[PDB]
Amino acid sequence: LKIQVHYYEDGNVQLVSHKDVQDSVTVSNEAQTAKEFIKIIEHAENEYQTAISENYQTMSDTTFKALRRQLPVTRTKIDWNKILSYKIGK
Amino acid sequence: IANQPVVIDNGSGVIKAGFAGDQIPKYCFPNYVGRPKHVRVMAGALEGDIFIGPKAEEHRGLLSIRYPMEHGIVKDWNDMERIWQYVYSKEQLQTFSEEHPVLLTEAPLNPRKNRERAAEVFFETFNVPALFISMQAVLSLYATGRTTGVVLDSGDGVTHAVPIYEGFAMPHSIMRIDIAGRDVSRFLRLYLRKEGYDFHSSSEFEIVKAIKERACYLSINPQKDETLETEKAQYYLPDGSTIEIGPSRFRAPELLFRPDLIGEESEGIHEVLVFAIQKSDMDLRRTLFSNIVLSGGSTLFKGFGDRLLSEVKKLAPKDVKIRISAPQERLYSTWIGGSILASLDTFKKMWVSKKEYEEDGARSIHRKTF
Amino acid sequence: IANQPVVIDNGSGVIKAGFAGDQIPKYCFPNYVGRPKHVRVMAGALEGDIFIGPKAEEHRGLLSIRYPMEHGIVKDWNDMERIWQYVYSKEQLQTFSEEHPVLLTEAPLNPRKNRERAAEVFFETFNVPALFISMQAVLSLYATGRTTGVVLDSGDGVTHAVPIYEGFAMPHSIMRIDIAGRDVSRFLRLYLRKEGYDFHSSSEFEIVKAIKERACYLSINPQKDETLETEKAQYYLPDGSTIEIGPSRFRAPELLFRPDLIGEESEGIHEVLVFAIQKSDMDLRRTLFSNIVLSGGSTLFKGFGDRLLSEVKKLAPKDVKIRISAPQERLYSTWIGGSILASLDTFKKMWVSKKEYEEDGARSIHRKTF
Repeated sequence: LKIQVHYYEDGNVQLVSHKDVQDSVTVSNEAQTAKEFIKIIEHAENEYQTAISENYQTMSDTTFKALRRQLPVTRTKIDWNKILSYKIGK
Repeated sequence: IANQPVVIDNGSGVIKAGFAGDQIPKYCFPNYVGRPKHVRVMAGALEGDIFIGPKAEEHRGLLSIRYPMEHGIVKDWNDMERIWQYVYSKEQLQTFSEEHPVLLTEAPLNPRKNRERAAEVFFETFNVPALFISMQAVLSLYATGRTTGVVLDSGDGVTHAVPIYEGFAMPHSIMRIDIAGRDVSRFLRLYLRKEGYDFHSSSEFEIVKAIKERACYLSINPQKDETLETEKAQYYLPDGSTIEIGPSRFRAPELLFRPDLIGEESEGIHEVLVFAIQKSDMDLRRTLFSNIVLSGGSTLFKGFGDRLLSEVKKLAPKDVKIRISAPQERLYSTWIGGSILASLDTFKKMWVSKKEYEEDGARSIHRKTF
Repeated sequence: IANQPVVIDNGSGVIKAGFAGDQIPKYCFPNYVGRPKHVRVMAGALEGDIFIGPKAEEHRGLLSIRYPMEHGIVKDWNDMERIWQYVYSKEQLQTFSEEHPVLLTEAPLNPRKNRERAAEVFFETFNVPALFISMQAVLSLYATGRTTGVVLDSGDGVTHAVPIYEGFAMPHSIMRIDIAGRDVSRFLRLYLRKEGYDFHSSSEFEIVKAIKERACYLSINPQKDETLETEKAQYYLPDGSTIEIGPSRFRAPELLFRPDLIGEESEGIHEVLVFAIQKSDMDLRRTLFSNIVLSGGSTLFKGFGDRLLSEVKKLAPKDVKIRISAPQERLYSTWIGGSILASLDTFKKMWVSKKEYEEDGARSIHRKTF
């Protein structure tokens, strides 16, 4: 199950995705097998979109932030005057 | 002019003084100005009529004592000038203010007008070559040797928790209360009147502080101690008369944890320590819980640290390693760090020089501190 | 059962109430639950011991005020139930909950658990015939009489820029922050302690809100105001003692534009407004720039709109006609829209009936809102 989105205004952004699924189903009727596989797809593609939408809106914001934070560990904009006239260590 | 600088660690209760690079503050005395109540008829009496330090401690009964400092905020400025003049005088330091640069200390989140008026005193009345004002929590970590960690303190004026992470004192997570040793001593005095023994005079107030220092313990479970009946332990005054203290000794230091007793809806020590860690960031919380440093005189109660551990266990998230470290010299922890900060060569960059103050003014002092 | 429906416009700071098809909300009062600090000794005291609305405003000093709702998210559910019960009671509305259908409001993009628990309260504890939750931005546009345009708002809890174009509220382009009037009031309180005048009590907290409402102004150039020295204007408290406010008054509302000052990462009001316009489609951006509606109490600062216009000019693409319009009654903008929406004959179709809730549950409420 592969998604792809691409935005190219003022610079690029791409969504690239896939989900591999292995499932075991049991055949019974034509009405049942028609409505059973669809049900598997429906739940998988919703769970996929749900995760693809809901995880990324929050978890990307936090993991993209774990790489570089929006403000520092102090939550104060770094003082440049402090950086240029302070010493650390021992 | 780069002489050996003086470190005046200001405090509401006690003031510490001495030179840079020393192990201990050699000159420690209580921060008040005693003045005589009675009339002096006979000649050969105590001259001057303004008593500071050991003379005032020796002759309490004569002197209508009044503290200039309240909650880390000086009210009486003329009295603090006389104290700072006494510090530099021949009776204590035996040096001039003109030679040595000055390291000063103050509590965080104080009035900026008081910080300016402090600088005005040191630069104009005294002729200081260079001044530097600093925090108490930053110095205490310099004294221990650590960089990261929370510093809970409890002096006579202020209880404030400041979280620091790798030499970065976090300003927006500074919690603070105006409940401290003096308020506990004032609350003990009020309790002793309910017991029977009143202490109304200002010289007579220091007996209540002496009772608070010696005979006060912090019980772990307050509801269990309230249900049980106390033993009523004795204490001898400077006069000689006995005092059965009773339940006032254990309910007195409860003020710091339960500030609802005095009639002032505040957080308390244990809540301040939790709130300081919670206001700081998710990644730093577990390191801040592991490194908790204690200082000040009002952390020296019996079973204080044990109670502060139990309160953290109640409030903080479960399955986290708690560690409330405490040095041997908690009263002098802030001064030791200042003496270490003064001894380092980078201290020359941080300070406010006299020339720079004359050019700019108060704005340069506000910039250099933060 | 299609009686005249009630419009309860929720809010962290203030809660509005009244009947449909009205010009102004008759029943406005602050959203909190005051409870007595002091011990009621004397017989014939204030009865009830749970105060809401004008009684709590009259008797501030007795009561420990606490807010149930922060950032459009109720913390204490029992308090909100008591507030809603007080709204319906004889002291305010003089009606039953069973007769009238209900129009509720909430901030956009909130937790759905709170929306479910809100509906549970209206359907079960109260016996509401029909409920309907709606947006604030959608209502404010119905109050003005436009369909197209962005709605920037700033209450006590939430600030959110919702873009709408001809009755199409884009759920995706809605920007939001947890920074608003309450955080500005908390930041002003912190600055007043830096100035000198400390306010820690819960009843005393509303004096800081009153100072923020009255004595504040947003400068166009903040760097120019920082370089210059302030005049230090005065203000009289409810007691009588005067306070020189100083530079705290102008630096306090800077929090909304610069969210780094409190110590929390956010975009800011001006960024959120630009950001709500950018996330929408390319063809609709110029219409969204032309129609920018203001709302809420925290947009009422002096030179707020002028600063918003300058910030849009800095960020947005050049040679575009900017227009930040606003109604006369900015505080009651959302409620008027709800009263208009409730008076319309269409309103019967949109709502969640009590029978439909009993059959389906929360899923039907989630479907009907969007």
